[PDB]
Amino acid sequence: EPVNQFTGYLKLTDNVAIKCVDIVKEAQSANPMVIVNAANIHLKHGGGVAGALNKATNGAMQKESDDYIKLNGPLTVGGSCLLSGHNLAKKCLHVVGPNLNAGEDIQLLKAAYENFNSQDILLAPLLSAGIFGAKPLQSLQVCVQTVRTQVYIAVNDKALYEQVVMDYLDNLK
Repeated sequence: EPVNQFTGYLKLTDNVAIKCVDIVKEAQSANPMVIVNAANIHLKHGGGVAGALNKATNGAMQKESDDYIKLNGPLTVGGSCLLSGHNLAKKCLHVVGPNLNAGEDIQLLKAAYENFNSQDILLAPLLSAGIFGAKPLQSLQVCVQTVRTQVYIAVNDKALYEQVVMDYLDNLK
């Protein structure tokens, strides 16, 4: 019943925190009010983070998303829609980052991350990671520059996490 039980994070900024953990396991531990999905414009929740979140909801996320698409049509790259979080969180903010492997512009990560500013506290993966083709360190940099609300980033990437920690240490004054 208590929500937003975030713990074990490294606060890169007063806004952005990071933890090396699987996002589905982290949603179970933290009970977030909002989880971000790394969606495509058609809300076809397969592969990567979207497939993992949809599977955790036993396909309830996909059923609701299919209803949303039938009534409202697809999203735009850089856009988002707020839907149920099902058993992962109260709400799911489906955000579409650019797919560099589809030739979409990496700069659309600024518009994509700006959607995070519509919720106060969020659990999120890094956008455009996996086969979306953006280097996760670059996605994290856009996140730090753009997000103004409280975002808790879950990464299942030891190489990335350790480099982020080293960058944090180098930036200490």
